[PDB]
Amino acid sequence: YDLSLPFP
Amino acid sequence: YDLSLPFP
Amino acid sequence: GAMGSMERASLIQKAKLAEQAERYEDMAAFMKGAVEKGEELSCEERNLLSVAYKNVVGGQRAAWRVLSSIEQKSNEGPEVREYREKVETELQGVCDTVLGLLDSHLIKEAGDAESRVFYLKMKGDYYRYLAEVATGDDKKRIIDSARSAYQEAMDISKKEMPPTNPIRLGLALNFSVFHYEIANSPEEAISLAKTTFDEAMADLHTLSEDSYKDSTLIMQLLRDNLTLWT
Amino acid sequence: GAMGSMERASLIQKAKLAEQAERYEDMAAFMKGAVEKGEELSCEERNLLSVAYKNVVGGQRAAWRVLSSIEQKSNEGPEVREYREKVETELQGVCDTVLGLLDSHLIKEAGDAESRVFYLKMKGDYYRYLAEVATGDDKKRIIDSARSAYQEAMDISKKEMPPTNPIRLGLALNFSVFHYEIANSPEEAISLAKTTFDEAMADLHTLSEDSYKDSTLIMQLLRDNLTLWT
Ligand SMILES: [Cl-]
Ligand SMILES: [Cl-]
Ligand SMILES: [Mg+2]
Ligand SMILES: [Mg+2]
Ligand SMILES: [Mg+2]
Ligand SMILES: [Mg+2]
Ligand SMILES: [Mg+2]
Ligand SMILES: [Mg+2]
Repeated sequence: YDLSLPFP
Repeated sequence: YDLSLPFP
Repeated sequence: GAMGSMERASLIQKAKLAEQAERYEDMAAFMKGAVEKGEELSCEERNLLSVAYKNVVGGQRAAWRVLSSIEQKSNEGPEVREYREKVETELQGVCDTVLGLLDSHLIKEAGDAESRVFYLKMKGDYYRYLAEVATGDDKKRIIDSARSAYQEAMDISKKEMPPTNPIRLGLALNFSVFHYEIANSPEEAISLAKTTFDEAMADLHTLSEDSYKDSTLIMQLLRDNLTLWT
Repeated sequence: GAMGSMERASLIQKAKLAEQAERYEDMAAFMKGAVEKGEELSCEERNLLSVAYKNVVGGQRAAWRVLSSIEQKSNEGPEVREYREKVETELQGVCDTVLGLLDSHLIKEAGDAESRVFYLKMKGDYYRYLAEVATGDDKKRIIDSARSAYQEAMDISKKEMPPTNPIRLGLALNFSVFHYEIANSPEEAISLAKTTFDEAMADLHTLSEDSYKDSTLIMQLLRDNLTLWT
């Protein structure tokens, strides 16, 4: 977690 | 607001 | 309610897990279920109840302020008013729920000063949150209900608790905020915060290291408001 | 549903207000209502739908991790498992709701690359969130569903979008994270992030000031993961 895109 | 006790 | 089939002890345990998970709506539902078991609450349990609803209503109050501000700018379609009203109604419902729990029957059965002052302070707090969103006629009665609850709590705390007692200090802080923010009485707010601070200062010498830390923390909050107000 | 009686435009307006108020469950309900009007979503509307559910599921994922960690420590009463299961089921329900909206009928009607890639990336994302909490047999099928959605999105984005396109970049970032965190394929994760970064770097010279800012922001996220992984 927390590695992905932080917005759409 | 935000002047009151910040915990119980 | 929906928690009727769960053990009291399981509700308390899950309230604590919900707190760790920052799931405050769940936490409030668990603590509501615990109150509805009908037994009195311990000191730890009272604080779990208050933490839960404080966080729920705190989110609602923050949202209501954002929407009310947009609505007031909008008046310098019905959607902003509708949605502000929706959030307001939800906020009022949470406050009514908390006040219902205090009235059924936490305050009635609270005989010790630490529990009765805690609950009466909560009653003042949640009437105060109702007052923040109230307007006409209702606002006057809600304000008086808040005042009456705080005043009874104050009377008990001055008779039964030392002036450094953190429950007493937190009640004085919030009653002072009531005077300043709700009741249009800034001079009473300042007088109450100053007298509270000064009387606690003079009692600090009696306190252990840990009690000293707890009392001075709230004294600093009183000082912070006095600095803002004077 | 409950939003059936509200105008599409009113739902979109209220979704925007709910975003400003940080009322993301409301925002998701409003955007769900808008999708269920049956018309396609604009670029702005797609992003409102995604912001809403990302925040809802993000809270659930954070809570699930806290509870799963407490549960695993607990195994070095049934309450921790029960409450973790409750949150897990709620998380799965949100993911199923999002996947339902994409399947009824956002993806089917999405013909342009910008919309179809966006929705297929979302489908991969929400299967990925299901995979984070899945265990046996189901986990394999969920992982393959995530992979298939991301792969179709990748195929379209490489044919139809420039290598600096922020939708393409964000999809590559998330597919790379899928490889690393879900599919036990760190080398594929690294290869995909590096090739994506390098191909975007070589196209930056074509970009306006504002497009440059958008693309380099996501390139930095790719770099951040590469630094963590290598
Ligand atoms: Cl509304
Ligand atoms: Cl539970
Ligand atoms: Mg029992
Ligand atoms: Mg109203
Ligand atoms: Mg004066
Ligand atoms: Mg219409
Ligand atoms: Mg399960
Ligand atoms: Mg290697």
